[PDB]
Parts: sequence; C-alpha cells; structure tokens
Amino acid sequence: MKQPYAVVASCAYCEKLVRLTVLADHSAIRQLEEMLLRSLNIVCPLCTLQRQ
Amino acid sequence: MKQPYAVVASCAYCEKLVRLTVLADHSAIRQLEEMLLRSLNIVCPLCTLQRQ
Ligand SMILES: [Zn+2]
Ligand SMILES: [Zn+2]
Repeated sequence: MKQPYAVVASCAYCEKLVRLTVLADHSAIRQLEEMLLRSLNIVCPLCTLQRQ
Repeated sequence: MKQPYAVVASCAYCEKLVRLTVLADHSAIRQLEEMLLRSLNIVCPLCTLQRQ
C-alpha cells in the first residue's frame, strides 16, 4: 500500500522548512526519514536557484 | 562528500515532471534513485494541493 506522506525537512543551505509530498510504501517512507537524519538534505525553491 | 544533485521524476498523479535539488552523499543518491524506480513517487506543486 502506497500512501501519501508529507515530508518536512530543513533546507540544506538556509534552514527554512521545505515541505513536499510523496506517495510511497511504509518502508520507503521509513528509509527516506532515515536518510533525512544525516545522509540527505532537501533544498528550498530559492536556494534551489541560488540567493539565500 | 555531500554533493548537490538534481532529482527529476514524474508526478505520482499527473506525470508532469517534478524537479527538486538535494544535497547528499553518493550512496544516498543511489538509494533515492532506486526508490524512485518503484517504491516512491514525488508529487508536483498543483497535485500537492489537489487539482490535476
Ligand atoms: Zn534554502
Ligand atoms: Zn501532478
């Protein structure tokens, strides 16, 4: 069962919160949240272009 | 070494392309791309709110 899930994480560069939605099984969401702890950061729309 | 990486994937709901940037080590990016094959989909801004 894939389910919709709201990901919330601080931008790599500016620590603004970045919100994105994914559709994923339980284990993928658990995996993603584990990645977000240390190994992966998401980037906000402005920093994704460069200027904060 | 974390590096910036442009993720491109089709929206779960509408198959519009969704682009996001992450900062991640090699193995995390490999892991993410593996997830995107089957177990995880990202969702575009409009579908993230509901109306396509
Ligand atoms: Zn930012
Ligand atoms: Zn969409």
